[PDB]
Amino acid sequence: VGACVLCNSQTSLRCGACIRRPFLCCKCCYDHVISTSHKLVLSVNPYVCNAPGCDVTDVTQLYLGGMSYYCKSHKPPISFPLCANGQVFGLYKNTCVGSDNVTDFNAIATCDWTNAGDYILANTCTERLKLFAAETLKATEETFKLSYGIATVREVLSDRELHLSWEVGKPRPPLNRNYVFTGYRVTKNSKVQIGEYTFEKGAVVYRGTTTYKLNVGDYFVLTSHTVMPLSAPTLVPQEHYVRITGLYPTLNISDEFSSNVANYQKVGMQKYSTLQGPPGTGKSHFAIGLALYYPSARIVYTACSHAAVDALCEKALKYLPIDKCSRIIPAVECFDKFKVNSTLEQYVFCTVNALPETTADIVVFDEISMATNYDLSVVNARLRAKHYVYIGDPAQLPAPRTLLTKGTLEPEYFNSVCRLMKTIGPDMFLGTCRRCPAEIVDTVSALVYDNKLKAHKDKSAQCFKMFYKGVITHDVSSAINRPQIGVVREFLTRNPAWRKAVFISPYNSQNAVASKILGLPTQTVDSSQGSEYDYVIFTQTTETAHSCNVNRFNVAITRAKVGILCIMSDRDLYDKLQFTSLEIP
Amino acid sequence: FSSLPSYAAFATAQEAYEQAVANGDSEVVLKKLKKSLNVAKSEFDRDAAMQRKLEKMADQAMTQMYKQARSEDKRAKVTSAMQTMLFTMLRKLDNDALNNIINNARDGCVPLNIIPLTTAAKLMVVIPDYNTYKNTCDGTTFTYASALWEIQQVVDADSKIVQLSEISMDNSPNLAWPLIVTALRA
Amino acid sequence: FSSLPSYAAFATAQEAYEQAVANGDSEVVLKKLKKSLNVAKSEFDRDAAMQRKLEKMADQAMTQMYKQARSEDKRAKVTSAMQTMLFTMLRKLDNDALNNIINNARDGCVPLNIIPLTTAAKLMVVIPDYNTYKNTCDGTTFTYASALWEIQQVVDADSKIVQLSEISMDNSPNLAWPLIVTALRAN
Amino acid sequence: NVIPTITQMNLKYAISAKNRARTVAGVSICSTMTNRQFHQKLLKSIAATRGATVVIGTSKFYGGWHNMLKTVYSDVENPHLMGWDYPKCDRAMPNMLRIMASLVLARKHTTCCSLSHRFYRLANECAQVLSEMVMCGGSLYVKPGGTSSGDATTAYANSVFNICQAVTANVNALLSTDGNKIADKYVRNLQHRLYECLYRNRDVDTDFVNEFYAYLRKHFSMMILSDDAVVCFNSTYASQGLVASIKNFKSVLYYQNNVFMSEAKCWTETDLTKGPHEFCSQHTMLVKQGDDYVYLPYPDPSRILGAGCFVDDIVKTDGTLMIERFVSLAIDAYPLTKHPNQEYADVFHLYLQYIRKLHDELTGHMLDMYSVMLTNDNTSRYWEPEFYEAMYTPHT
RNA sequence: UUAAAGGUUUAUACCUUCCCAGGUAACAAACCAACCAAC
Ligand SMILES: [Zn+2]
Ligand SMILES: [Zn+2]
Ligand SMILES: [Zn+2]
Ligand SMILES: [Zn+2]
Repeated sequence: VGACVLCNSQTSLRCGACIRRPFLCCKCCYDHVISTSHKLVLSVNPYVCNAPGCDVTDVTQLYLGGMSYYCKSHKPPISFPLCANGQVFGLYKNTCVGSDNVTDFNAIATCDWTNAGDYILANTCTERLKLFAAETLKATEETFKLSYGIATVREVLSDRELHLSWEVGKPRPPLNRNYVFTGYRVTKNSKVQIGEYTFEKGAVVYRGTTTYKLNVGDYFVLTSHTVMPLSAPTLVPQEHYVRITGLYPTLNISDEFSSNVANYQKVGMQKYSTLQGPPGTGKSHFAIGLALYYPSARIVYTACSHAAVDALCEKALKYLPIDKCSRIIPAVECFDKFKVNSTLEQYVFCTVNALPETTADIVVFDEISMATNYDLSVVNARLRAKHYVYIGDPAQLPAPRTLLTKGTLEPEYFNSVCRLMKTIGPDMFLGTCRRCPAEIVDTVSALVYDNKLKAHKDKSAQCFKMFYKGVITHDVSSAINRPQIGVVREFLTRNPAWRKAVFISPYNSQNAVASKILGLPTQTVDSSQGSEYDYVIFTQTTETAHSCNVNRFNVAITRAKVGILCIMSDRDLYDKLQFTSLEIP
Repeated sequence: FSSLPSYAAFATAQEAYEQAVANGDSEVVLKKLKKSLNVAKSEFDRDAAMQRKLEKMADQAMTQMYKQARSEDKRAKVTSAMQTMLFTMLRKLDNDALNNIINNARDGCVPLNIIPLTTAAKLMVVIPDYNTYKNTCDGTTFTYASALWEIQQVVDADSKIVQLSEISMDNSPNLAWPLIVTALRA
Repeated sequence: FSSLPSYAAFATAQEAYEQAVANGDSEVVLKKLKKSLNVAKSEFDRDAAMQRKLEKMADQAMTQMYKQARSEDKRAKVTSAMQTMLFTMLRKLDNDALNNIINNARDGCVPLNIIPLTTAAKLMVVIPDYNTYKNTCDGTTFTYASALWEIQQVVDADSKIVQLSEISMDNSPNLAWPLIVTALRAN
Repeated sequence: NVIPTITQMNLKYAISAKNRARTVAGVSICSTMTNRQFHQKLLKSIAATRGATVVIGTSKFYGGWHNMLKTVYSDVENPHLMGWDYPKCDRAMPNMLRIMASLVLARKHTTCCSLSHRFYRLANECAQVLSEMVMCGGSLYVKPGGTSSGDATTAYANSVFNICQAVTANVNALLSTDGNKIADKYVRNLQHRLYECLYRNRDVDTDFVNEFYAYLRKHFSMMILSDDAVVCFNSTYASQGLVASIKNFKSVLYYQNNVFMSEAKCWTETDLTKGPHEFCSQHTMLVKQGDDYVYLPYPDPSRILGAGCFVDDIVKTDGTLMIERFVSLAIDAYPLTKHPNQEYADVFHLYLQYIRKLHDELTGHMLDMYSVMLTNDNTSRYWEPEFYEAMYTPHT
């Protein structure tokens, strides 16, 4: 018994071929079944033939006989079809509205989530359809994770290095940071978890959260979890106010948070607020000055990943009292100096997936870029707040979409908050970058920030770019550009100080070869978000859309405090780089 | 069963028969007006029969379908329905002793064991602050469940014994607050 | 019921009937016409009442032998389950200590009640209160049934382990008191 | 052969007036099959026969209870009613009387089986129903005796037990009399010949047992259902010690059942027009219907109200989904209408009104939730008393 | 008002018998399902 996802009319009919089984009114379910291959509709009991040894499940071929369902051959003499009069017979038949067009619902329920158009439609359909599409995409991703084979420890070559045997008949998932495995240990009649792992090409090098002496028999599987249905909208309807409601601003503030004070007032002047903070602009500083500006406010700091919440907690240790902050940890090492699993304190830091059902004065959702509509719906369901502050940057990296193969996801389609920020503009903007040298700030501001990002520092004259295609080699799931590594080697020999730099590349195998040959620390752009370094050496390693993505390139080049050297393969962004060009030796 | 073509056919047959009767035409001619009339209901009393069975058949299936839905969802919310029903009955009961204890539970005070009814056994009650101490504890006496219990022990949360008179308004922010008061029934 | 050989009989009968009715020749010639279709509508009656009552009995026969096959399969399933249960429970017999006793019978017949009394390698005692515990299972080892038994494990009604030091007179009221104590036959 | 079995012990879950954890026995399938194939034909004759001392299988509806009472009153000279209840019928029955019950049931096999076959059937019965092994809480215990309620032949065996206790009480009473003060020559000759037949005759005497059976049937009339009994007896013979009174019956239970019966388990009645005080937890009222006076069974209204207030399942808390429960309760509580006290009939009126209320609620919910109507016309009869008057009226 | 009887087939109408398919009502028997009461 439920409500139509297209009409909200009460109806207890759910499509059986849909993975999420959405409730569908008689007219809507009829249109869905007649227009798609989805011929199974489920009710409190399934609409299936009650014949012993029959396989008919097409509702269009079923008849209500006696008090059961039968096919034509097995039906009793007295029956009527369930699928007739432009509707599928079911409960709540009279109370039904129907939909003029069901094309969006059909496309969402039938798409395989491999085209950019699917995500665009998901982020542009109705809010109920947004929730339906988010559930469908997340369930499809979870199911696709199961299609990968199991990797089993066949030989322990050394510590942090392994030998894996893969199951036959199933594909092998890519060996990068985006695929986190989990180890299972052999026991008598069951299996026991041994924690979460990540794998890279060695033999294979494994990075585990906790170190063991694991032997032959342990295997690794990408753990999947149940996808709970969504009810809350991705965004609560906007309410704008004439006075600050539910908040009492402090009468004494420091100069450290003064520049944000006016924006803080706007936080109290509207129901939800969206903030765009470029790299090095003080996003966590904003989030914590919001708390210090309203000392009596009840605040829930939340984020998708543990790292962002831990960064918020680290800032809280710096400015917020330790007795009024608590970190929620579900029953992975995280922030462990706030009291654990306390809800009724003043400031609660928690991940989206573990957020309790509670009310708050302010809910601060940091790093909106990685967020999905599923996360927004969960946050809106768990947290009832007078004000919401969405902090992040659409010009930075979003959540990876594994199933996407055709098309590129634009920042306006990352999520609902990102869509608002890219269509109407952010409610607040942090226009001063304290991290990057003026060259990097100018480049990124002209690239993705519409020339609105200003540089706090002066030009460091240490920003260099080089145009060098090199040679591109491909492994099972990554790309390697050894000539670019050789160019970096020559630069390091001619500039030994640059040996304090951190190598950043969009490919994990590129990072592995760079660490093996250069010795510098290596970072993928995806893992580099939220970090900062004095000197950066970045190699594009390709000219593919992955490496040429504007958000990814922005994030990669905004990691430098002082200097950066870009060995670039794309002519476009190389010309866009406001760096000092260097010649190939 | 008026919206069927056989109804129109039967109406035409009845009109022809009425005309024949009011006219008195012949004896075989009006027989043809009933040789083709009582058959006209022989395909009218039947096509209005199985559909009339079907209407009540859909009714007497969809009704047990509702009943199945109610049965399957009623037993899915028992943990909340029973407790809400319990608290409604509790509040309707209107007993001073139960009301005192339910208020104590709702703000600060819950026991640590079953409250005994003998005048000899012991009770341990947690007091979270000093405000609830004001209402409940007045000297050596403890009022709880409409009963008096002499105080013989009170200990802060970190298991350090604290005497009775030590607690007051301003020296109260010096102890672990979830106090455990041991008392004996009067 | 349209692929029957008589559907042609209706086709021809009704076609000719309506053709000559629209022709309207005479009743003298239409008598044979109205009788041919009259016996045709009976031909269908015979050779259609001969068929439409047959699919009912055929369908019910189908269902019957289907459920008969299902029951027969369940029969094999329970046969397998029973046999494997017997062969799994027999493997616990500890097939040495029982042989000595059964060889001592004058005919091989011994009362069943002594088989666990003399051959079972584990004992469990349920104790209602500490007082009776003192009389039977005091100490780290005791005797029963002309045998010596050594304690290893003690649990309460809540199936949680209880240490032998914890069972005193004063500490007893803090324990669930259908106590389970298991012991092993000492040798 | 003999086939030992295991019967599981089960903890019943039902309403009762005393905090006693009554249990039941899940006997295994071999005994069920190989006792069914035997007592099925033994007992289907008993369950379908009317007018006999054993009353099992006969309904109280459609004037049945009145017919039972009239049969109990079959030509009793000085009629009085008497009832008893054994303290622990099922857990104190001595082994010999259980063997006797099985034997007098097996008597009906003088043709179909040889003697050894009868003996082996009896051996299997006493091996899996009398002194078998019971599994209680994952352990095996030996049942010292008693009877296992859960077999196919518990009620009828208890009927045989009750008849035996009554007859032996009568004999013990009659041979305890002085015999010189006795006035009737026929009865004195009966006493002398009974003594001779008991302690001086090694064989059976058909003539005297027929005469003695006729004597009891004339003067001591029983009606038996399981362990419950109702007897109509001659006052003069009881006063003179010619038939068993409550005292002799108590003595018999004391020396042949290892249990003492108290007065709370036995009742007497000097007025036969009031009916027996209690039978199968059903009280009797003599009332008027259709120019005739008949006896109607009425239950304890407390039991009916407890059934209404409390249920078994959580889904059973909604009256709408299940109206027939209140319907059957209404048939069972209908004879409360004729009771002189107002509250007993008030319970029935409450139930009628509340059935009507739940029918209205169901119609309202279904119509609001599904805009179709199916309230029909037959449902209206469920809150009308004629449906309940015809149930107890003797034409079906 | 019009010799009689007999004769044949056909048409019409009436009545009777049987067969056949349609529907209504009743009765019973079975199976299945839910629920109640008694020991
Ligand atoms: Zn709809
Ligand atoms: Zn579907
Ligand atoms: Zn079928
Ligand atoms: Zn026999």
